[PDB]
Amino acid sequence: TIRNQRFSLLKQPISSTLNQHLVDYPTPSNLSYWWGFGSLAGICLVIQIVTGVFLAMHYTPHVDLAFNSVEHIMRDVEGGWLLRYMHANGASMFFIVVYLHIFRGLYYASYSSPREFVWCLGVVIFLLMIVTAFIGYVLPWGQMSFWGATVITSLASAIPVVGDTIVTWLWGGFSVDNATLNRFFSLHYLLPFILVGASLLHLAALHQYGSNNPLGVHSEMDKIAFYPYFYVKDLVGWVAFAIFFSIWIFYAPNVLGHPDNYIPANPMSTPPHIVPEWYFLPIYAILRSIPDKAGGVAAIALVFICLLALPFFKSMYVRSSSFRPIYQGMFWLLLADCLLLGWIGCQPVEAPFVTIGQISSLVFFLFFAITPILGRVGRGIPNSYTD
Amino acid sequence: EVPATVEAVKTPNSKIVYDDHNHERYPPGDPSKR
Amino acid sequence: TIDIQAAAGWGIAAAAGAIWVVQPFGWI
Amino acid sequence: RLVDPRKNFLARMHMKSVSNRLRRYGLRYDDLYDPLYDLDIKEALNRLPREIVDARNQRLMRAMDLSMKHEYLPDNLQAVQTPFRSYLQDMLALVKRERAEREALGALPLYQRTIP
Amino acid sequence: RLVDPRKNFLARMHMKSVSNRLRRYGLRYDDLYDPLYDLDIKEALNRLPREIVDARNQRLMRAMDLSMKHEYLPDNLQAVQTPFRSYLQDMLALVKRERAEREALGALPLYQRTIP
Amino acid sequence: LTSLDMPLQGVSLPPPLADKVEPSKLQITTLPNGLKIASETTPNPAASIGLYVDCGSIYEAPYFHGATHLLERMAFKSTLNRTHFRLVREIEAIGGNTSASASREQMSYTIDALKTYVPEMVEVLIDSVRNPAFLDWEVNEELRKMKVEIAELAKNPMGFLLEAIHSAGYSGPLASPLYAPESALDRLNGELLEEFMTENFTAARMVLAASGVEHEELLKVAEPLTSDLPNVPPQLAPKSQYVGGDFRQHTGGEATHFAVAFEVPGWNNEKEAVTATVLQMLMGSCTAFTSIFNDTGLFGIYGCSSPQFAAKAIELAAKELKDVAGGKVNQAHLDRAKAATKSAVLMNLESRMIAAEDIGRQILTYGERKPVDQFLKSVDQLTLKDIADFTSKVISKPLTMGSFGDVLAVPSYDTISSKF
Amino acid sequence: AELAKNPMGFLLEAIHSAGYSGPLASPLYAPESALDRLNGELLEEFMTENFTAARMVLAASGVEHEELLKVAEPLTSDLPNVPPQLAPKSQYVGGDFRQH
Amino acid sequence: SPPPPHLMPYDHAAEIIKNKIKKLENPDKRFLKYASPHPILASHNHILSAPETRVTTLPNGLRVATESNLSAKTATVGVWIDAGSRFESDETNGTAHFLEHMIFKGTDRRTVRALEEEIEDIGGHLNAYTSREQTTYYAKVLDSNVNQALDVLADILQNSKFEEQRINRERDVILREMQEVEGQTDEVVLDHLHATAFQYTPLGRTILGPAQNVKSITREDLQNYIKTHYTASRMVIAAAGAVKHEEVVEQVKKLFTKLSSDPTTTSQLVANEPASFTGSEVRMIDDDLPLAQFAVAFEGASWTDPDSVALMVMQTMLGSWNKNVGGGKHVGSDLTQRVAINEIAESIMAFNTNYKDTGLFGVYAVAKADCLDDLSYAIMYEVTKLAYRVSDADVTRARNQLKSSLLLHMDGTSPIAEDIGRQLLTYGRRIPTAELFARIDAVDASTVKRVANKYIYDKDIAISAIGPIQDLPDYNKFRRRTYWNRY
Ligand code: HEM
Ligand code: HEM
Ligand SMILES: COC1=C(OC)C(=O)C(C/C=C(\C)CC/C=C(/C)CC/C=C(\C)CC/C=C(\C)CCC=C(C)C)=C(C)C1=O
Ligand SMILES: COC1=C(OC)C(=O)C(C/C=C(\C)CC/C=C(\C)CC/C=C(\C)CC/C=C(/C)CCC=C(C)C)=C(C)C1=O
Ligand SMILES: [Zn+2]
Repeated sequence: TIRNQRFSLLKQPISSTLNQHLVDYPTPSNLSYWWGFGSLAGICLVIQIVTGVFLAMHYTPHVDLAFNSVEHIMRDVEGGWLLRYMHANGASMFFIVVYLHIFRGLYYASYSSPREFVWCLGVVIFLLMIVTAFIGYVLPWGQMSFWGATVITSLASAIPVVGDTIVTWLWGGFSVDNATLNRFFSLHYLLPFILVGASLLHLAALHQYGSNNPLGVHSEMDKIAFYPYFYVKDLVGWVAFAIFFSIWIFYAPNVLGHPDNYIPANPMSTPPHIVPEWYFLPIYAILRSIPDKAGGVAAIALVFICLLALPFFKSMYVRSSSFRPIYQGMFWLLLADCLLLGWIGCQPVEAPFVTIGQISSLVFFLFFAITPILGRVGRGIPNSYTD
Repeated sequence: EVPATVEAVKTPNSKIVYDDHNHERYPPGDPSKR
Repeated sequence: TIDIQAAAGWGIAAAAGAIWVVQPFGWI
Repeated sequence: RLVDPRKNFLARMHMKSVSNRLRRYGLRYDDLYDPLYDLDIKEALNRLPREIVDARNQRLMRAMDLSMKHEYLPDNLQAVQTPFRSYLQDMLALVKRERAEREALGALPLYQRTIP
Repeated sequence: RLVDPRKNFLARMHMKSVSNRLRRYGLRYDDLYDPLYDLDIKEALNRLPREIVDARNQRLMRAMDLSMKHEYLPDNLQAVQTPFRSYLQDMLALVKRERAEREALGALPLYQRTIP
Repeated sequence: LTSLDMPLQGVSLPPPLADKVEPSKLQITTLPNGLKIASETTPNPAASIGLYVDCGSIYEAPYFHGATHLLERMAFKSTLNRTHFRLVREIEAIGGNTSASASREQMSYTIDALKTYVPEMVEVLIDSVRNPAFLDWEVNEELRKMKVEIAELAKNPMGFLLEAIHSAGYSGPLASPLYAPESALDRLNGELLEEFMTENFTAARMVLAASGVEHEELLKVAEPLTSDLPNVPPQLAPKSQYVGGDFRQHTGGEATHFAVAFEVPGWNNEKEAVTATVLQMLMGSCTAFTSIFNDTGLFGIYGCSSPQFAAKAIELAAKELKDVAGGKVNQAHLDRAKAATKSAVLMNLESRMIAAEDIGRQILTYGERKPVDQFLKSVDQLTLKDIADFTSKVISKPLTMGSFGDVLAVPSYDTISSKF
Repeated sequence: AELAKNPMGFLLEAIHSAGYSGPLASPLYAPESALDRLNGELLEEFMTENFTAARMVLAASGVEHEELLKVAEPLTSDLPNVPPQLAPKSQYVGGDFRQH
Repeated sequence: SPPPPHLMPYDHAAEIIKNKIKKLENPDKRFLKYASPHPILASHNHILSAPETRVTTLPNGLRVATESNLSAKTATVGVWIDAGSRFESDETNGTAHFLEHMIFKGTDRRTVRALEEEIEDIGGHLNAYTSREQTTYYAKVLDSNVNQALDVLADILQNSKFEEQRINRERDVILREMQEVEGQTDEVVLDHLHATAFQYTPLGRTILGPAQNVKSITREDLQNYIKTHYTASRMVIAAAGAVKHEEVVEQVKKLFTKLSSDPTTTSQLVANEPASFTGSEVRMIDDDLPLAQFAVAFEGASWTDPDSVALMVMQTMLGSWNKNVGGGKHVGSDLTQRVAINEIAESIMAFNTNYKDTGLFGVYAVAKADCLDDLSYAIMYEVTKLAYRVSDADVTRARNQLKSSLLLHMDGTSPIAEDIGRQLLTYGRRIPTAELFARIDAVDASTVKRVANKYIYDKDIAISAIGPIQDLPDYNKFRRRTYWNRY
């Protein structure tokens, strides 16, 4: 055809890019509600940025004023209790949605070819989310914030030769002080914008080949436009998420947290119980299961190494767990193991939790060690199960 | 024999039966629910 | 002569929305 | 042999469970092999007769329609399914052998995966 | 009119300066009318014979080459230049006349500009 | 309002026409420059005005190949006084329809509308023929649509074969294709079309036939726009000789086609032409055709058959020509074809379009519209001897063979020629 | 398609079918209608019924006869012995070719 | 010194085109004095004077209608019957088409050879055509053979034999046609459109019917069909041309004596089994076909609904066009302009089908696969625009074109005869041209907007598509495009 005249405005150059990437993008027609958590994570990121920008209009990154400015947000600025609870609980909702998003990708093997770059960009995003949420938790300058920042910056001391100098360089001195809190605030305003760019590249990598489907098969024969079919399906999830979010904000604003952060930071006395936010507990558990300084940090790095090497293992040509009974069973054991690790991290370091944490850590790493073996053995399934 | 699609194209059906697992149709000729 | 009615109809909506977002009942 | 179902009852249970899952959707095991996963699958699929690929594509569309509707094939249609009737493994093995021969002789590959 | 060089001496200086600037590059005044500026010029250009459009494109490539090199045409070549010999204004005016006639009778335009 | 089954109230009903209307009389006015204007009054409220020129592919030779077909495509385009857009709008404002046809020896331009819009139809029709603009972009667009019209020609085996045997049957002007090849379309331009039309479109070679208008009104509008045409002494149409031919374009595959043709007298010799038409009705894919020109004609038999059954097909077709020539046709069949000829001609004269085109075609050729009753007498005089003698002479003269499709199994021209 | 560019071969091919009747009029260059129906199994049936030992000659310029026989015999002696088939007869009739 | 403006090849060519343009600059007013591009509503009741159409209802309810033109040499006479596939049953569906095949197969007096030889002895033509609601048999003969043609028609309608061997032979011809329903995809797209739009109604069935029905057709089934439907009060005898009303009426009284006289009436059959419109679609995906053809239709109006005339004007406003039309970029129809300017279809045509109690209004188009998206936007935009913006010039020009087309298609005895028969069946009378033009003239821009708002705006649609239609917009996209959210 000859585009002499102007047809629908969506096909004009002003909005052609948005039309092809959002309104008319071909999507498998059999996508379930487990494919709606990507938009949920995007909405959570926007909520965190919007509430955070307005909270930064009232927050002071000074050790003499940080705690009181948060309390001034809660008590003085109109609706400031809502912005603070939306932001504090929004970080928990962001991790809940992203954790469900990662497990959908494990169950349906969405990391497999040709979507290896999508999974790898997701792992980078996950690291950015962890660093962003952690340094944000230091900003209120409570007892949890101070002792939380003390050890994470101390993790660099595991390096033998230059470990101490990295710790003092991260601190900006010889202890967690106003220098640490001031630089954590600047990075907490910047990393969320880097997260936006990483998510856009994440989205762009996925659009190269399209989304995976619950059956794990070629889907080019039954694709439909994202608008309005998966827009109205995502809208149901957004409203359902809002009800979930509203329950936490208005009726249980402090259940997903610890009361120790409501005590101003005291560098003299550590609390008897010292734990991170709940979404960091599984990493806490793997760290504490290794009875070594360097070994604990190495195991933490090995978690992200195993997540990065997952798409590149020589695997069988079948994706979905709905046709892989052995892999499907291992997935449910891995999910139960990740739940156990989070519960273990909330426990003090003593019997029997030391033995349980060590076994749970081994089971977690066994999942990534057995999956390539399943692929190599499973390659001969079509040649052994004959009609 | 003839394939199913060729029979459908060659023989219009005025008594189409739709899939009813998820949605039940209103009786034919009912006013639109717009 | 329906563009004029379209403008008047949308003007009512703009007025209705303005009184809805900003609710100056204590100012009128 | 451990995976052979005629000997290992665990392998027989594994074959049976996979057979029911495939039968519910009218899919064959070769239908699970997607041409975007491996460039050798794309090459093997391109060498197959048209009616083979047409039938595969029809089975994929039927299965995707059933998945969308949250229903399975009717029990009468499930009885005539052949989940493990093979059409692709022999072609795929031939393509893999040809690729290995080219590698052994130092030739350029006939096709390469685009770097994402 | 004041834009008449014969009646107004200020217009005579204006025409002389434009001619001198155009002659340095071997450009005609109608070569400054670019088809991307509006669709009427593009329609008028498409209606012109190929030999005129080919000559316009070559004068434009010569001028862009001179401008890139920080050079002017040689004085021998400058003597044979005709900066104000027209090839487009009559066709442009006809295209505008046809466009207005379509608008007066309520017809759709033969071409519209893409919303950028 | 009221439902359509109840009469509408307040409608002024015109008085009805009489059940027996006097048929009119053709008035032919010849202008000093040579243009002839003819019109008849018709009771129905529709007018058909046409311009018929004695120009076609017989005047393309040798450096205007494709001009006649392009003039038909470039009909009713932009003129020197009105643009294409304006001309289309003026026709649509009065609810008119325009048409152009191009043949080997004639071209026509017709417009049809209600009789109350005659001055607009006459003004528009004359302007388009007398003053064509021939803009380069308009010619190029129609030349693009020329190629698809030529490319599709292989989808109509009857049409494709008819042209092919015309080229293979004649030697000279009539062998010039009516659908020029792609090479001959590249050289065609506005300057060639203007030079072609100015050379051939003269007042003495044009007839303005208008069925359904008073002569006074038609003369009052047309004369002021046609008298300016210069007097160009009438020329002689080029002569075409008939020879044999063997068209063969092996495409292969399946579904062959063929057409075996012979020479029959043209529109002149006003007694043997009727025999050709009755012969066509007598013979009645498998069928017979006829394409009669001013001084010569082509009578032949079509046929599709099967790619390997072709040898039996030409044998079977040739046997019928021999069978009619011998005299194996009875009186019952002759009366069957005699009645079909009479009914077809009379039934064809029901349409105002055919009647108007019959006026122009007959005045262009014989300068006078002959009454159909004279033709009807010629049909009702033919005996079995006349038909057999005619066919006997026809199969004796050279033949024109043309096949299309799978021709490997089709027999040689010499074997087909020996059958007769 | 790249055959009409050479009027030598096109005319030489055209006059072979236009001058002969029968097997010698069968074109060496098939048209774009018999190529769509050609396939590998059609080719196999042609070879098995035409490539027989009685119609095959193995000619070698630059080799001796002993070692050539030593290699060629194990690779050709197992061909079935089929009776020679009579060559198909072609008849010259004369004819005309034209292409505008 | 520079060259003169003719030396250079490009300068010389520029002078030629500039001279041609100046030639077009000065028009001559001799050829610009009558024709005008502005549409004006004209009243010419005087020219539409036409021969009287005489209608006589017989004692048994039979109606004889004639249009006398004694100047003509030929005539067209035939029978128009209020019967079709709509009035059959599900089990009897296809009998009407079977009857059309067997109606010329010989009677008691005349065998098949006798029938054909008699007709072509006088050079006559016998035509039979059956549709969903109408059936017609008519003969085109010379003036002298009107009486003979009437005898032939009355004999085949009343004394047909229906031989067992002929039924079996004709059973195979139709069965072959039912397996060869191809090569005319226009007749197939509209057949599927009727099937899905008029679901579970008599109007949704096809004329051919199912293959099991033709397999079970016997002599008694055909005789029962004639006895049930071919009744005196459902039949109209229409003659046009060189026919005298009295002579036709006298012959009708003599020949049409043994009619069925079954008291079944066409108004009661429609009332008891009404036809309703159901929004739905059928998509026949076939990527081997080179062109895609689809039809989108709204529910239309019945024959006697006064809005049907406004729908005819609206159909002329959308127009019809194919690639071989010379001036598609300049016509008054915006939909045709959009299609012709951007070359987004092979052909486009608006249709307005009327039935006894309902109708179909829509657009049929043929296009390549890659043109489907832009074509669908253009069709829905211009159809929906009828409910928002209607120009007086566009409605006047469509009024002028509808008048001209309705009178310029009435050329010949055969078109007049069917106009007499069709109108006597659908309206019960022949609407005089003056009244028809007065109803067309009452459809102004406000009338078009009101009618479009009733039938088009925010209304369900029926789509039937075949071919490479993967890029054709789905039902929800078509449904959304029936209204504009900016108003
Ligand atoms: C550019 C966008 C952002 C800005 C400007 C921002 C700013 C802030 C500020 C000023 C605070 C201290 C006030 C308070 O404690 O409530 C804070 C706390 C926090 N932010 Fe952000 N933030 C942003 C994005 C994010 C994101 C994306 C996350 C999650 C990954 C996040 C997680 C947190 C957490 C967990 C806290 C501590 C909540 C608590 O008080 O217990 N922030 N943020
Ligand atoms: C900032 C947080 C994230 C956002 C906004 C995000 C967004 C999205 C979106 C919109 C999609 C496509 C629609 C869908 O399948 O849900 C997607 C797909 C995907 N994401 Fe994420 N994602 C995020 C984090 C992650 C993480 C942490 C991983 C795991 C390492 C990951 C892995 C994937 C995979 C594998 C897919 C393809 C899923 C499929 O098509 O089956 N993403 N993401
Ligand atoms: C009891 O103890 C503990 C806590 O406490 C309560 C915790 O919360 C956590 C939770 C921490 C987790 C899960 C890991 C956090 C991971 C990282 C990588 C944080 C390290 C990053 C920092 C300090 C800021 C990044 C600095 C940068 C980029 C430097 C900037 C430089 C330039 C731009 C040039 C754990 C494990 C813990 O055991
Ligand atoms: C078929 O394709 C599509 C999907 O399936 C792959 C989807 O899942 C979704 C829904 C989910 C999306 C888009 C999640 C993406 C989230 C991201 C990148 C993080 C948050 C987004 C931000 C901050 C917007 C940044 C983008 C721009 C252009 C900057 C301007 C924006 C603002 C000022 C707000 C959409 C719309 C989609 O089409
Ligand atoms: Zn039929």
